[PDB]
Amino acid sequence: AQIGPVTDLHITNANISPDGFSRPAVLAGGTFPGPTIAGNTGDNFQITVFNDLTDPSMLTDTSIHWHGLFQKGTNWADGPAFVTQCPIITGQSFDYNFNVPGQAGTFWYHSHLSTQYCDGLRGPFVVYDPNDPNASLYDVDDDTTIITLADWYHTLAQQEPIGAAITADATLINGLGRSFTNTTASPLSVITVQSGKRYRMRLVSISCDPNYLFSIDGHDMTIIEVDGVNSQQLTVDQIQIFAAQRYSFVLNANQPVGNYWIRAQPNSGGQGFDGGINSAILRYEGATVEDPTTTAPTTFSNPLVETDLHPLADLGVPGQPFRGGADDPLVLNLAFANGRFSIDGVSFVPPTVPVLLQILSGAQNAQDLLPAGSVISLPSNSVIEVALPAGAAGGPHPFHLHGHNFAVVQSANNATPNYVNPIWRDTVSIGGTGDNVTIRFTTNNPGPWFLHCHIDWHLEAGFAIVFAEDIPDTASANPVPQAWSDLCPAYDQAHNI
Ligand SMILES: *[C@@H]1O[C@H](CO)[C@@H](O[C@@H]2O[C@H](CO)[C@@H](O)[C@H](O)[C@H]2NC(C)=O)[C@H](O)[C@H]1NC(C)=O
Ligand SMILES: *[C@@H]1O[C@H](CO)[C@@H](O[C@@H]2O[C@H](CO)[C@@H](O)[C@H](O)[C@H]2NC(C)=O)[C@H](O)[C@H]1NC(C)=O
Ligand SMILES: [Cu+2]
Ligand SMILES: [Cu+2]
Ligand SMILES: [Cu+2]
Repeated sequence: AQIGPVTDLHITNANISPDGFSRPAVLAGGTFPGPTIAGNTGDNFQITVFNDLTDPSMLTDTSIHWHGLFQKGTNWADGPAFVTQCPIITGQSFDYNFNVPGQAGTFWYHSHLSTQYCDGLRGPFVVYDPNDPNASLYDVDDDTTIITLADWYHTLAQQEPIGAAITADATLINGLGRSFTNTTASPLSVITVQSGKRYRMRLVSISCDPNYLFSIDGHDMTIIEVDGVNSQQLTVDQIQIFAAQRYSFVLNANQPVGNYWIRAQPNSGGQGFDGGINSAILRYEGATVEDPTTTAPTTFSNPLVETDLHPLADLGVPGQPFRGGADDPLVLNLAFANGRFSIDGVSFVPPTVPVLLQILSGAQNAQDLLPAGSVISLPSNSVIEVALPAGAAGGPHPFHLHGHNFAVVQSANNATPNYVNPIWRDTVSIGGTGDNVTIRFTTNNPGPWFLHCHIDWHLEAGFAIVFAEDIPDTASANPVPQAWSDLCPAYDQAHNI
């Protein structure tokens, strides 16, 4: 069952063995991934999060972010620790009470404290559209058509040794998959379809790090949604999906009744499909219960290329059609050295007082805000351009902006900008050396919004800044509930801060 839009959600520790290897985890709703939280566009979500964590090896504090939901007027509910709140302490609960006007699509939720989401606190979040303009393109769209892609580690996130390379031990598709080393024939996920029907597959990367090359043997995939934004139909046979991105695609169950491999190849960790790693099964009703015998092609015919995507609606691009053609044109210097990332020379280290609380307490310029150099003000009602030139180690980096989606005026691996009809999305690969991936948006959402790489290990190592959007109107725009005001006193008392 899906839960929500009004629900409790308990965060617990438990052992799980999604690839046959038992380890403790941090779970929402007792499962990995967590249960789907769902409602309809415009609904009031009230997710009362109960922190029941007791194992300090994965942190007993928590905070949850609702990835891709704009939180307009509810910045306090956004979830990034020390940006919009202090964490919830164990034995306490907190109602994330917000609305989703003007949004409908495929989202997800995850811990936003340290690297805790890697330890298991991740799940889908779907906002259905009763009047979806794409409704006639498919027959089935429900919990059985959500496909999550996850990296899974045998080493606990807090226990990843300083100075050694971090790679995953298994790819999990819908929570199941096989380990790259010491592979055992643990159960694979099965996605079931009926011959002749069409499915809205909601593909969600809940990755802490790798991107995946996703395909389904014998089938192609017609993209209709990108990170919550309806797209024109784009047929592809492979999707490279970066951490935190989402696509909806129509799967036409138009192949012979049978079994077909579902493939998700990460860019790090195990390469290939030996022993059934990196795999799940598409099974038609009436097929024999056995593994597929299909193969991938050597070369895919129609891979997704980001510049091929275009919005379904006439979204355009704000500003003027040239580089720097914005009210506030920015170019960030994104770098890595000696174990830490930096943005414009500053590595992000979370502050003691959340940025939002600093603003509400009267700190009203961004030079006043801690961490020094990590908070950049944005003016209200303005076109913002942010160029994100790649080159920093550990790429390709998927950058994500809270509080907003954005026009992708320039994509990876293509030097040509598009000021006419690029896709809008919320998480974008900044590509490879020499690229100049560039985003644009308008500032109509007062509050401090995190901008960061969504490889969680890189966020932890400092690859982030905060955009303090319309500082002057932040307090009036975002009235805070008493329970939010109680978070930092409770946290600081528990931790002797
Ligand atoms: C990415 O595009 C930005 C503009 O969006 C470029 O920024 C210019 O950089 C030069 C120095 O390299 C400055 O003189 C200009 O003032 C900047 N803004 C302009 C012209 O609008 C940036 O160089 C590009 N980066 C890469 C690596 O291609
Ligand atoms: C590189 O990106 C550019 C800009 O998005 C792409 O150019 C567009 O190509 C389409 C399809 O032929 C044309 O309708 C548009 O007029 C082009 N726009 C611009 C601004 O040139 C281009 O196709 C991409 N390159 C590749 C190889 O996909
Ligand atoms: Cu987010
Ligand atoms: Cu990164
Ligand atoms: Cu985030």
